[PDB]
Amino acid sequence: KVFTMMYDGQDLTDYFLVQEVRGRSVYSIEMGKRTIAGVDGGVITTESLPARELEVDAIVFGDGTETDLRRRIEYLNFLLHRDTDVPITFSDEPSRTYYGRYEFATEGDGFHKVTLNFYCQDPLKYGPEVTTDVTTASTPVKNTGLAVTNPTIRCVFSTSATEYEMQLLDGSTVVKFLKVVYGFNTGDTLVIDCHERSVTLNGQDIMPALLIQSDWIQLKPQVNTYLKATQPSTIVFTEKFL
Amino acid sequence: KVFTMMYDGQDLTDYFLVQEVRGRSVYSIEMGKRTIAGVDGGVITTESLPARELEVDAIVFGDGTETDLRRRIEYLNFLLHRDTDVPITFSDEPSRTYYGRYEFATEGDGGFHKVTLNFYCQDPLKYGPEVTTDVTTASTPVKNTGLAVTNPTIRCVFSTSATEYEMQLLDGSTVVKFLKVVYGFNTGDTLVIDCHERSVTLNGQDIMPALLIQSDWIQLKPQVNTYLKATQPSTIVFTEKFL
Amino acid sequence: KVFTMMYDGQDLTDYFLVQEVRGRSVYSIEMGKRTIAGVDGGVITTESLPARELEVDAIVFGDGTETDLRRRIEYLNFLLHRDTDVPITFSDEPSRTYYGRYEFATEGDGGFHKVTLNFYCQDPLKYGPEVTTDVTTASTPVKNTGLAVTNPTIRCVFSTSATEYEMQLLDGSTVVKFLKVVYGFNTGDTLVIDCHERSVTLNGQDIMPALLIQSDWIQLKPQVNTYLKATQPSTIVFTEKFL
Amino acid sequence: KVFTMMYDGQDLTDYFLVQEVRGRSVYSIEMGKRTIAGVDGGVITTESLPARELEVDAIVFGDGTETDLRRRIEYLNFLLHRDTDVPITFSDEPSRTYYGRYEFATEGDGFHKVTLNFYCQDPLKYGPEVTTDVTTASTPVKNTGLAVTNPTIRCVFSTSATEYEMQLLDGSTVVKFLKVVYGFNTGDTLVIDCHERSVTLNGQDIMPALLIQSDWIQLKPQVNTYLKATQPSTIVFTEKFL
Repeated sequence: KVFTMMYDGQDLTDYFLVQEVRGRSVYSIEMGKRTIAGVDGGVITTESLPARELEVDAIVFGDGTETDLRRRIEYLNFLLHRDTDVPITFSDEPSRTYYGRYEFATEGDGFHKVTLNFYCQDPLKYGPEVTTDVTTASTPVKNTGLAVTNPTIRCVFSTSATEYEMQLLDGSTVVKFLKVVYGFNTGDTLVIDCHERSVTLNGQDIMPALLIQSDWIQLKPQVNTYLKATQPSTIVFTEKFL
Repeated sequence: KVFTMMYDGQDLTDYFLVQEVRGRSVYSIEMGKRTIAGVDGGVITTESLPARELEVDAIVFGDGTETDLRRRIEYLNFLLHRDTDVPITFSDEPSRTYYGRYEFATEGDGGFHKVTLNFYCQDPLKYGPEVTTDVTTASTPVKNTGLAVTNPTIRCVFSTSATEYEMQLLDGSTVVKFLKVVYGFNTGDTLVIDCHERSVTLNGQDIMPALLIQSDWIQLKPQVNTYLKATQPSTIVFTEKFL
Repeated sequence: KVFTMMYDGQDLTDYFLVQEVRGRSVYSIEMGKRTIAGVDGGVITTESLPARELEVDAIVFGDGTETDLRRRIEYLNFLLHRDTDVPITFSDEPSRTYYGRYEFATEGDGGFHKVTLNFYCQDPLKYGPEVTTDVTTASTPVKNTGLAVTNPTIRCVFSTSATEYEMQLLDGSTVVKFLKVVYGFNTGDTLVIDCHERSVTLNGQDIMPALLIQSDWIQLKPQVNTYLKATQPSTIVFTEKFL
Repeated sequence: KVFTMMYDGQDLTDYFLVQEVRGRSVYSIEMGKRTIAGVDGGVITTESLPARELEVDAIVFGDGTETDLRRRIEYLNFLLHRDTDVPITFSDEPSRTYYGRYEFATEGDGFHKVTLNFYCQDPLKYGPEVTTDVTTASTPVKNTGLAVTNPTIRCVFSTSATEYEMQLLDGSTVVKFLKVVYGFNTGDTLVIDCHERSVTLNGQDIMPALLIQSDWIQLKPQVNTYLKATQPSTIVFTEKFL
């Protein structure tokens, strides 16, 4: 049972042997610094997380023959070239998914050492998704991840509806909220924040219902978020890490 | 039986001995990244395959004499300098052709002279064996056996009279793309090349107006079936391609 | 289908990954040189083949865990430590067996552990396929298809009665060497092994006194015919050998 | 037409490519030095030519396959292992033969570099053989080689014989000589000095004929040697070089 790397659901480690994986240690920060002549110090103007570069140091294991090796590489190119971000996973870190695509290779020097470089537009790893029940009272919802997350609201109606609201609060003060005036019974409303949609009874997008520009929610990490809904709801967020 | 390298049908390895050939490993991708200050992450804006540089590390085997060596190199220059892309092949990889031309040499150090020859390929892809498949008047699966996207060639030699010739690329029963032509006749051969973007008759006469409406050229994706249906029993010929 | 290394019938490459195998290139020779002061040149006094050291450069592939790695190495030690020479084979060289035993390891440097394993071979020669040739009651050419001198094995299953069994190595019509035996009978099999230096009957009973007078064991020189003639239709079995 | 190396009449360069051949430049000398404490300088006690080591730096050209390479090396070992000194020649130096045998290899680091080391008991190269006629008068015979040589005396009788003599001289003084009391007509006597034999009419070794311990001859280089025979003879020497 060796170290496995999965790229778009393909086990790449069936084609090569992984020496080391750089790109997942202490993350760095892009800072905009501005300095003025004669004035001591500097000033941080901007701060952002750079995109992630995963660098896999591999050994392409040869099939004895030379033509067999040439053909393995051709196939490896087939598996790697992607025009869309893709789920990347490592066996040493379960419950974690990276989303990026292969970018470039740097060939090193008995056999074939290669550094495969993968680019991730979204610098964050995505972990297990957590489902919490939200009652008609102030409910604490703790974001177990280490980064701020956007949650999916889910309410499968028990009684008739007129106006559905998922209010966020600070003790007893409504900070942000989500409102929908379309009412019915027995079906599932689905307010996702990562993709920003509004599904119904059996999956139809009811976008006109979001009346006022009701603020998109976020769950801060290692801290409770107090939520109160009109009807017994469900909050699903996905744990995220840098 | 040594390692042979062919350049424009000339056996270059009759002039030098090949140590190693770099340029044919895991291909890299040119990506246009755009970043905004204060905004986390980046955005891929463009993605393209760079041109290929083949690097042959050779030993020019001397003919004993010094003048003989000078003259071999002169001849080697004659064989290498090309003003047009050319078929390049290596014995370790049969059924594969590269198309490029020699660009530059970088020299090195007793009784033999080490050289790296650098070959530039405008078209980064290797071309393999060509495959011919029959396309019927019904949805026909055509599998691209190569590892890269290919631009095929449609060949149809008429049995009955024609009014309009159509080649439709479908998704089950939905026409995604198609290729029609208003010119009709019997007993002769028609050819649509998605690579060269050409219209051909018996003696290969241009039917430029044939692609009437944006009746698009399509392509064959790799390791996957492409479902095609023709008006008259046709033949599709594609060439397997690899990166 | 990776490169496999077999040691005593155990696939060692199930425990490590082979970078390279040194010890099987142009073999060297131990030469005893003697020189005299004031006298030009030197004199070769002795010449012998040194014992063989096979050097396998491997990567011990880890099982993720640290304890799992410690236990793999413990097991690897179990498979390697031998108090008797053993058959060693490499997938890149089929029809070849080395006979030796593991001697010592020399360690090296991230998420994988580089090691050179050193194997010692008392018998410097590789053993190949064994060949069986029929030897008639007339001068028979027997060609040693190996690349080194071999010590054959003579097998004769009697058809008629015997008084004395003889195997003569000749030069045209001149007996250079020969192998006789005074023990006679019918219907059973006799075996003379020039390697092991053994005398054998039906159930393999020692006929030690058979080699009576200095009736010498002989050898088969490589890429060359050896002319043998027997008293009763015999069979010679030799094993091809290489340096 | 590449650089060829011939070992025992086998073209070794059909199996490998020669980078360089060391061992045939300015020859070194073994000197016995003796020094005494308190006494200035040293004293050369002995002087001898060491045996020669030819070191061929080669590239074993691979046959594409791995097994093909293993088998080529096996064959190369077959061609090289010798229990007897053998004629060694290089295309860059025609009219020159070395006599030695392969000893050991030192394997170096895209392909297979090897140093093959050949040992020569006799440090000298052997060149073209020269045949000069020696008359019944003082004849100058010039040794065209660069080292001292031992010549083969050859006399094919025209008239009857009683005593054959090949006298070496210094002006008019017999320095060394060769005498044979066996006489006849029409046949060839053959006095070789390198192998020290005495052939007859059609090759029979007449060793008892060399009566007194008649001194074995030597031809000094780039200098005339004055020889006088009983019957018109022939002197054959072989040019030698360090």
